[PDB]
Amino acid sequence: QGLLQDIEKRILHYKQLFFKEQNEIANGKRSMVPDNSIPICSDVTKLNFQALIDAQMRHAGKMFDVIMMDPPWQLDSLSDEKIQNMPIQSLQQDGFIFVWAINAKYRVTIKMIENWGYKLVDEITWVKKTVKIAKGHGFYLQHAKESCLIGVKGDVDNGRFKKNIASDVIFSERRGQSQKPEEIYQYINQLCPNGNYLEIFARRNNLHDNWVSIGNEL
Amino acid sequence: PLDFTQYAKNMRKDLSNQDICLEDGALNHSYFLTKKGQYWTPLNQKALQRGIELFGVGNWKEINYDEFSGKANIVELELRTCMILGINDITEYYGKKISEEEQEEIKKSNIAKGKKENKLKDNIYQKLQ
Ligand SMILES: C[S@@+](CC[C@H](N)C(=O)[O-])C[C@H]1O[C@@H](n2cnc3c(N)ncnc32)[C@H](O)[C@@H]1O
Repeated sequence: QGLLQDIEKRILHYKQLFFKEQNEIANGKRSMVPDNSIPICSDVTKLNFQALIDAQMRHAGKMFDVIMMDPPWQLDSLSDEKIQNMPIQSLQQDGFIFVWAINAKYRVTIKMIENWGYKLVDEITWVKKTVKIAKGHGFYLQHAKESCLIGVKGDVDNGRFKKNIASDVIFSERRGQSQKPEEIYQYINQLCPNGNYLEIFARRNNLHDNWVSIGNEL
Repeated sequence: PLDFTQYAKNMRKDLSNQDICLEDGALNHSYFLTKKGQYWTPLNQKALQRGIELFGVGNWKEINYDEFSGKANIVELELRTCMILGINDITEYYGKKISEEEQEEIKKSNIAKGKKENKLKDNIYQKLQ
């Protein structure tokens, strides 16, 4: 293979990328992260939500117009009871909530939001384009989509939230999964623009402007 | 009528973990360009510089215990040590205990040398083999 010199060549070449990246970082290399996101790395079991409530009330008049969820249902394996127990009720007072329900937990999710005081009103459908179908092995029917359950509480009569703006159906590719479609945040914009948002169990991919993001991998 | 820039910064300070945001409130992109729990704190940067002074270069098992109590990858250490000495081959320096005072001197000597030699890439001197 004549491959001692080979291996010595990949090493000196690889180190210069490190010596390059760390210097650009020192020179202000930007992140993909937008500059207005508020990432928080915590464990929702160990996190104190009064700190988030005090701080948001403090620097904002308001509370959250939208909440997004993608719970780590155990089938990162968070106890079912534990998720139900998060004080979501206190995090938001008037507005919408979004939560992604895998087929296994669709009924449980509905029970969950209803428990937290929301009224189920709508569901987003995300089909997974081959690029145009999705093959997933259902127990009873194959799965070509996951769904976003939408609950509402309070006065949305305000112009703050705009009705009849957005779709039920999203058509994105199965980017990098487990990863949701970006055009969720586009839809949330349409539904309520320039608003205070919250995402729980977020990942670095999720971070967007205006969004408070909580996830243990941030 | 709300400024989300300020809002983020204020929120970020109270809520955001230390390494996420700067002391002024804004978020530091250094954190987000390094995966997971791999970001390199300026506080353990002085720890590598302190271990080269006490134990010497290539002593990483020796220096791993003291200043990086369990894990930093020893590949990383030798990679940052060639950052400290301004050279991409750190072979020459191995086993020598080098003061922070010296390290700084070596770095400005290898960098000026490589710039005259025109063998400087990314503020690191490229050593021939
Ligand atoms: C369904 S995934 C997130 C996928 C996300 N919807 C997306 O858009 O990619 C599960 C997420 O829950 C987070 N998570 C798991 N256990 C957690 C815990 N105890 N506290 C906070 N976050 C947790 C993990 O970081 C993981 O990112």
